[PDB]
Amino acid sequence: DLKGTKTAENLKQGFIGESMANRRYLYFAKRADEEGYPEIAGLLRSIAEGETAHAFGHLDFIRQGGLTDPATDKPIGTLEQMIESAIAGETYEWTQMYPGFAKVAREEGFPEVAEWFETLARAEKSHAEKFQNVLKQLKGG
Amino acid sequence: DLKGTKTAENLKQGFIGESMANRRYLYFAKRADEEGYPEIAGLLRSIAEGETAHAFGHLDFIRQGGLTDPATDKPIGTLEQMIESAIAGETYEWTQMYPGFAKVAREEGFPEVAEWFETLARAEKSHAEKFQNVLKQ
Ligand SMILES: [Fe+3]
Ligand SMILES: [Fe+3]
Ligand SMILES: [Zn+2]
Ligand SMILES: [Zn+2]
Repeated sequence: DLKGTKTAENLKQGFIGESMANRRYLYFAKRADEEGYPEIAGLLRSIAEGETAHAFGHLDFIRQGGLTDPATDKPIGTLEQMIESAIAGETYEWTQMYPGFAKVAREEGFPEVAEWFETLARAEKSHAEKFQNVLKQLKGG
Repeated sequence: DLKGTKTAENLKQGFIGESMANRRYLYFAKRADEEGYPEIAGLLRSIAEGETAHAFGHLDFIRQGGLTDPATDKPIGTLEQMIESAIAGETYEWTQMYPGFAKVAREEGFPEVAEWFETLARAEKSHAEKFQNVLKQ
């Protein structure tokens, strides 16, 4: 059983890092695209595919071990549970996280960032609603 | 400049969350694919694109606000700096992180997971080497 072990925690941290790596490399690739470095952009994109394989591998061990979603601490064994995890995360983001981030940004004098956080808050609310509709489809039959 | 502000930290946390969301939704989509729910799989994939836009937006503000890479705490203003950040992260992973994870996995009685971490350790080393070769240019 992996529950409660350090390995369980390391699988979680491993997933976080790999997720960030893929986003970072694809972001970097756009800069290489812009400047005319197709070889470098291509490498970034290919290595990014590697980080995807790594992240999914971590999730397989987590799922197969009965561990929870690194992002929501919710089970992800079944498709229904996966959707429920998506809903939980999106709900936290639009009801508390992004609104809180936006408030702090305004308070610190960064209205541009605040507006970005507010845009995202509304976006995650829409995502949550979309996922809830999917859950009703699955559980409804 | 955003240095030293709470907003700086929030941008970092937002980036991490959005990064995880994209990986999670694409992973979930594979299950929907397998079970025969193309519309649900498609929606997950489309929402995942939304999370990509969010993550990149966070990085834009981080880069423009004079902040560092959420994963390595290194500057990412120029392409050169971006590659250097990739190298730093990969180096941390193959020299310390994954080997350490593997040792602990073996000690706790998880040889299969340990082998996985060892596979990744070798992979990250290879990644670091490829990036370093690109650093000249
Ligand atoms: Fe990796
Ligand atoms: Fe998002
Ligand atoms: Zn979302
Ligand atoms: Zn790598």
